[PDB]
Amino acid sequence: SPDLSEAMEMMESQTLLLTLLSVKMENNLAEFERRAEKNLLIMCKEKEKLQKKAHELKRRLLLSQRK
Amino acid sequence: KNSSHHFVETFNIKPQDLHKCIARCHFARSRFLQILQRQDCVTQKYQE
Amino acid sequence: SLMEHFEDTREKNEALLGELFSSPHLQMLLNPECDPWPLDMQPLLNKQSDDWQ
Amino acid sequence: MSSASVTAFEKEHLWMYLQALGFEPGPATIACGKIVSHTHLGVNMFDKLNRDAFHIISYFLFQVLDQSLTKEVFKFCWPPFDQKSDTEFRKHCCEW
Repeated sequence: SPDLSEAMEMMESQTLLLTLLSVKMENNLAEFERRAEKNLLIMCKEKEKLQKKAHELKRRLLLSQRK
Repeated sequence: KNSSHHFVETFNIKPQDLHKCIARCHFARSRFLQILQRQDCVTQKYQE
Repeated sequence: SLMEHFEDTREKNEALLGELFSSPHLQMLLNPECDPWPLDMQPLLNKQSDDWQ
Repeated sequence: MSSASVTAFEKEHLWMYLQALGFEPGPATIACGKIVSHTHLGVNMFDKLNRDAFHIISYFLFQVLDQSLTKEVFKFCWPPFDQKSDTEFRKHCCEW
């Protein structure tokens, strides 16, 4: 069996692995959320435009109808 | 970025205490699992 | 005991780190993609792709 | 067998670190301009006196560490192949 000190750097290696994983997933989550927020707000804007012209189409249809 | 940069004076010291090392490793594992499940939940939220 | 808990924690942690890096699917993990969209929607993005910053 | 366990841990988790730091074999060998079919990519890359793989991983970690220093000093002096070039690389490694 290994001694206590070698186990100390064993657990330190595991902690450094977990910290490196956490930092790189943090950076990946940051770029992911930037891209996701930008794209989702762009499609929400075109959603708003589509429903605006769609509402124009409904009001034109109902207007001409009850004429 | 979000965390303080004060960990460098923690990791440069030769590890001596078993309880501290076990607690710190368990905390790091909990942090990894926590960010893993949060990234998962963000992924399915984005998908739906 | 603390010795048994330490050894079991070491064994379960080395098993975990062994199973994480034994798959070729981590390129999605390291690069979280943003493409659930179909093929007829990207030109709507490209029409105003420079009007958001 | 403690030293064997130590060096096995070192080899396996050097591979773990390399995978965790953004490594990819094929195009890296293409950038090195060396063949893949006569190369043992994976965990046992350094089964022999492996020079070119050590060169590639060293340049990779150095450009991760400081890209500005990399394209300052290895911009005009990237001596990667011959024996005198290897000696210059070893001298720079020793200084750093």
